[PDB]
Amino acid sequence: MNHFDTIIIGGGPAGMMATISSSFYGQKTLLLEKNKRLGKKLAGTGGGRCNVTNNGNLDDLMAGIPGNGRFLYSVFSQFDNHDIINFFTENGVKLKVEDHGRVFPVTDKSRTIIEALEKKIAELGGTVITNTEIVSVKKTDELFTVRSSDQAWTCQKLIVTTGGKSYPSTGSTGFGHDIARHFKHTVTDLEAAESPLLTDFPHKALQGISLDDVTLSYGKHIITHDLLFTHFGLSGPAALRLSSFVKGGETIYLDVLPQMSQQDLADFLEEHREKSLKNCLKILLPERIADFFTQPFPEKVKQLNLSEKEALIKQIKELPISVTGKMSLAKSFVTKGGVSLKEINPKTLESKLVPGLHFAGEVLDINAHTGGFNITSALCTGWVAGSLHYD
Ligand SMILES: Cc1cc2nc3c(=O)[nH]c(=O)nc-3n(C[C@H](O)[C@H](O)[C@H](O)COP(=O)(O)OP(=O)(O)OC[C@H]3O[C@@H](n4cnc5c(N)ncnc54)[C@H](O)[C@@H]3O)c2cc1C
Repeated sequence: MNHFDTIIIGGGPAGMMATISSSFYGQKTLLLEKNKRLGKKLAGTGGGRCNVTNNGNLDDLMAGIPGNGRFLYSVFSQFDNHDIINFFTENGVKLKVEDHGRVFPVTDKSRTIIEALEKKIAELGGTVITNTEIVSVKKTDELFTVRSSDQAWTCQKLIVTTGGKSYPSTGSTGFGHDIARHFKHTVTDLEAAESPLLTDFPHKALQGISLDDVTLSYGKHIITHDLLFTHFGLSGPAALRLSSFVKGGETIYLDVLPQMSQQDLADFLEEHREKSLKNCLKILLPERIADFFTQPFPEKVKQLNLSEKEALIKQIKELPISVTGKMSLAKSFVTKGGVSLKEINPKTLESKLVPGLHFAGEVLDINAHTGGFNITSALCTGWVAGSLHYD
């Protein structure tokens, strides 16, 4: 029997969640996935630990989804980040919160998240067929026909959850945009968002250092968040966020101690005048950062003259960094752009052009910061798309 009430294409978080709600509402539901495994992209989020959502309040959630977050009022009125947390804990998955509201499985293993979702799908009678690339979708009368190279499936309701365009090696290569265009939907310009930065800097001096809530400035863009020094440049939220405003050739500025004024730092130094400059700074900064700034100066605080102190303080508060480029769309964490939201019903995620056609997840023209916000949108829009609505 190749006929289902609801067919979902793409088994990332949107598709898995859509399969669960579709089954929960009593639809006979089929999830088709290109890869052998579900949630291949999802599994690599949060350094492989799976940043499944964010525990913030409404203000935090909206701030975390700056690419059309407003569209989600109705979705979030039906299923939100607290429902995601509840769902996992109610199915015996223990969750924890880390910095900036980031939620993870306590196990620190993505398979904990993915297996719980599969288990729920099975328990609700959903069917999943993996290792099956869908290559065609068409609608005739009131039936969608979904085809691989090899087989055909039909349904009354189709949900497209095939992702965006970044990290195409995980399986997100744009098929959902093709389906959209086939049904005469507008797909907006697609472009990199949340892109690690390439810099011209001595990377080995600092690589692997993470800094908490430091400030990166370029023009009027001042971003305060965590920063990661990498072998090629900068990553972590502060760099990812600023990457929306730089593309190469710019000088950006780093303030490693945003909570201390230049005067506070001058007082700190005066109160530690008998000390080694590098050692006394360890209470404020990681040792490798203290090494970087203090290397060319005299060893003890009191051995610095006034010029040296002022020079050092300005370096700590305003380090110039030369940005040479940013990762391509393929090498970025999020796709900015997707199916035009004007053509989508925000309450149901149904196409305004073709009845029974739905989109959820990053295939839509919604983009968010890393830290759980894209996964939240995908899970929540998935849930809602899979739900039935009565009136
Ligand atoms: C390295 C990295 C780190 C990230 N970290 C974070 C983070 O910390 N917080 C956060 O919120 N977001 C993060 N993201 C983004 C987040 O992972 C995605 O936005 C989210 O997974 C989108 O979910 P989705 O279900 O819309 O699409 P995806 O998870 O991309 O799933 C789409 C699925 O559709 C399948 N598919 C595509 N075409 C076909 C076809 N023709 N037939 C069958 N199946 C198909 C694909 O194989 C894929 O499994 C990160 C992304 C990357 C790449």
